[PDB]
Amino acid sequence: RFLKVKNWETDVVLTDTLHLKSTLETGCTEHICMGSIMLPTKDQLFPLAKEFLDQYYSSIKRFGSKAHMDRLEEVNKEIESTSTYQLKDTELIYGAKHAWRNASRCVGRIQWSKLQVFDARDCTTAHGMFNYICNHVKYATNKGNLRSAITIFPQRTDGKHDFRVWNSQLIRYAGYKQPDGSTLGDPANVQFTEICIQQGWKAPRGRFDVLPLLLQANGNDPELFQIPPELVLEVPIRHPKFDWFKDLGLKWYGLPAVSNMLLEIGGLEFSACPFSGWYMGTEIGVRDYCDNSRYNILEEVAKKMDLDMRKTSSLWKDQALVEINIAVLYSFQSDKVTIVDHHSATESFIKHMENEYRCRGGCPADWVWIVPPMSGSITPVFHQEMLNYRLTPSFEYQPDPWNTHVW
Amino acid sequence: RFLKVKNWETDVVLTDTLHLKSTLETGCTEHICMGSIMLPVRTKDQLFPLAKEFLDQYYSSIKRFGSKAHMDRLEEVNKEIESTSTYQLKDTELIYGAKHAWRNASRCVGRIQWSKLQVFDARDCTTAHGMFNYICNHVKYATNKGNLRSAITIFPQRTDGKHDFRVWNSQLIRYAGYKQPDGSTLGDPANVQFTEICIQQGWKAPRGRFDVLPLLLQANGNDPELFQIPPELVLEVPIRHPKFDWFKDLGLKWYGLPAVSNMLLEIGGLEFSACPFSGWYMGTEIGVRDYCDNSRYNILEEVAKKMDLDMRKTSSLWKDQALVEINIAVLYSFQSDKVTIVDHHSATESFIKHMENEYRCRGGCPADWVWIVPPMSGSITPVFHQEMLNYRLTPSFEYQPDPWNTHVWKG
Ligand code: HEM
Ligand code: HEM
Ligand SMILES: C[C@H](O)[C@H](O)[C@H]1CNc2nc(N)[nH]c(=O)c2N1
Ligand SMILES: C[C@H](O)[C@H](O)[C@H]1CNc2nc(N)[nH]c(=O)c2N1
Ligand SMILES: CCONC(=N)NCCC[C@H](N)C(=O)O
Ligand SMILES: CCONC(=N)NCCC[C@H](N)C(=O)O
Ligand SMILES: [Zn+2]
Repeated sequence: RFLKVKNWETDVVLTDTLHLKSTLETGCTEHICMGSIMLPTKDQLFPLAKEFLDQYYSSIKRFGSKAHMDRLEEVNKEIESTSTYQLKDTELIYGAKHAWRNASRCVGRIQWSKLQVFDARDCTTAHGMFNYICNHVKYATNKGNLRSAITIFPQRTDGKHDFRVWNSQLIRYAGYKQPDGSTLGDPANVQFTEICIQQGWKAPRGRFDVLPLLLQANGNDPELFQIPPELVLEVPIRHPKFDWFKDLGLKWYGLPAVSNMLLEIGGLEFSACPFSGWYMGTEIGVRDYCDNSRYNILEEVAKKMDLDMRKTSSLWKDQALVEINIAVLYSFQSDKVTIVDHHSATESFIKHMENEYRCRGGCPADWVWIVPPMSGSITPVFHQEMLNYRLTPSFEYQPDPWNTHVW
Repeated sequence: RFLKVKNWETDVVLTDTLHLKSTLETGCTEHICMGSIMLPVRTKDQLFPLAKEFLDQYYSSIKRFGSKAHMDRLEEVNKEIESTSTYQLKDTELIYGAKHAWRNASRCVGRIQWSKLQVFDARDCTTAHGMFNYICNHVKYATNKGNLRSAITIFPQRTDGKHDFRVWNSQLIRYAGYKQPDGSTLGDPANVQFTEICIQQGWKAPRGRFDVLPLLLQANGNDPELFQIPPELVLEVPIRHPKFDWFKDLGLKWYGLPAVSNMLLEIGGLEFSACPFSGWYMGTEIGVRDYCDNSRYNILEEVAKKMDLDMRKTSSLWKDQALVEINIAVLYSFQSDKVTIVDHHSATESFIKHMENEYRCRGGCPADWVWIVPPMSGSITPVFHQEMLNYRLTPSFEYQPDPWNTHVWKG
């Protein structure tokens, strides 16, 4: 009922009680752990609204005040009548900040209380959505000095009028299959890149073509829009000692902006809620550049480095990986675009966990995601026991819209 | 019920039915996952079902399920239990059992090898001197002049929990650690407490950075006794780097034989509290964890200095740079001395082939992702991209508390 987690490097032991407030299910049972699986009504709504509004008023030191109870009646009356309800601005901001605070897979949560919330609930069309998104992109990018933000479009109603951003991130590169059988660009986006084409996009057919936004408003068919190029900050990748590195022709964008998730607050569902922060270097250098199913560049780099690629035991992949990652951090830093290294980020998250334990009685965390994809054990999170559980408000995955939309 | 696992790199999807034969608990519930938590006297009553389940698996495996030989063996064990409160395994069932505990070890990446295990039956042992002799023979056999061979030695099972055989060392071969008055540690900080116990028991400590510890052996519930492994039996490798000539002068070496001695082996409800086993090293165990953990030898800085890396900011990735070089050095050294070792790429690729084979022929392979993924270069190994299902099968290896915490001193 009261659980302890230990850091095996420092012996620090924390007691978790926050998990008892957990509500949603994990996918595990007493017989089987699924910790490494990637994807494990009016009557229903008031209980969810009540639970939310109680935590909200408790947070503002007004638990069981008249203003607390009045709002509970108000929302009750509103549900019983309209079969849904609308969040006050204060509640919406609180709900969004807490969805982030509760995101067990996010290592950057020390930042959670500094989130700029853009309320786009007045939006009615895809052009309106495009305008909101451009403003989000420019605000957050801030000439390289990145600031966290989320833009929140109207909540789901009958599910036949959903707002959706079809892109997985606001800014990503296209992927094309060639006769060669190979992939040009980002293989992760081949399908979407095709859906854009099938929709009219004129692909440049290059290695780093910024996809267009495919925006869906009020359940209508989605429309294409090109983000003003001048709003998309990109970084050419060079190495501080290998002059040949620049010749690899690599670049990445400065703004990570996840756009395909669903925000749930007080039982209300916001299916279009793009949010952004800034990168941890490994995301680009380890995963985007080196995953076999991504730009998969280890072989080329290794060759430029003249390493013995004869045998795995020379660790040539590991050598190349380090250099690639030095280059990413160096390039973002030189151009003054915000980026965090994995050492710095994980040390932050350990401090965040400790704040959260003493202030909230816990911090849900998914060790499988939090531990960086390179140099795991030389980062402090590797040695930290974590407990994973689901709190609400939350960000949730949702099915790709094209598998679900009826044209 | 069927459960699927996908590899996100290859899109290969596998179907698990084996988890259905899982009995023990995981520590997780529908409301909480404890997948990253390090550690999350039976009655006649609960013993015969444990025996039956085991013997039924054993007899199936030899294609004799339901045979007369099968039925007579159940009856014989049953009678032995009612009559003596326990039972003895046949040598064949012991071997099968110990191979299976390894097969079922979800935190072990080396399992492609499970069916090649030399089982040394030490159930006739009665004294700590007898244990010493069995352990020397195991170490010599397994070492094999550098061409390492997996082995396990199994001492008598638990009876009333008052006559336990225990190896107090956590591994048969390990280096001493000494806490200094100024708070620094000399040697391996992981073994300070055990080292202190050895010294109190009369060990004369050389007090250097790589002193091989003495064995502390408990037979039949008696107080443990100290023994020195013959030095000629302890194979060691001096660590040097293929391009960095100053690496040798760091003064590093390690031992070739990893041999876990503190686990409990359960087979058919029986409990073997002393069952040391050994295989060979994956390089990262030494070069990442034993050398670079802050709480172990902690050599990252000194290596980084020697290499003259920019150490003023973490974002130069100097730690990551020194880590790769150290791990190159460990693999280079073991290879050069012709001592078996496996790199993390080769090891994890083999594990994926093992795991897929196991799904096809066995219906599953319990695996603990947190432990299987190596502690450097995680995502450039194929295991990182592999969904895994973790669940508990018997026979099995289990943790048990350190014996200095539970032992009744006779004096
Ligand atoms: C400001 C700096 C931030 C940093 C450094 C950061 C870091 C990360 C990283 C490294 C991941 C793993 C992503 C992956 O491997 O694909 C992640 C996941 C996640 N982040 Fe954060 N993040 C930041 C901001 C935010 C913000 C502003 C939000 C929401 C408002 C957020 C919500 C999430 C969620 C929900 C996940 C899991 C998403 C999934 O399952 O794909 N993050 N974060
Ligand atoms: C043949 C070469 C082998 C290799 C390369 C190998 C590899 C590994 C590694 C890297 C670990 C994790 C170690 C750690 O981080 O502390 C491990 C754990 C384990 N291995 Fe293997 N192993 C091998 C042989 C064996 C054998 C022969 C057995 C038993 C007969 C065995 C049973 C186990 C068990 C029970 C664990 C979990 C240990 C724990 O929880 O501390 N392994 N193995
Ligand atoms: C199968 C496994 O769950 C999967 O590869 C996970 C592992 N950890 C991860 N961690 C992060 N941060 N991002 C990821 O995409 C993944 N992928
Ligand atoms: C807290 C966490 O579970 C702990 O550090 C684990 C993580 N993964 C591991 N993996 C292996 N192979 N060995 C270990 O000691 C650990 N330690
Ligand atoms: C979207 C908020 O920012 N979080 C973050 N740093 N990364 C989120 C996912 C980005 C993805 N891993 C990528 O490498 O493009
Ligand atoms: C004992 C069977 O072999 N297993 C193995 N390779 N490692 C076991 C533990 C060794 C430990 N990680 C060490 O670094 O000494
Ligand atoms: Zn679990």
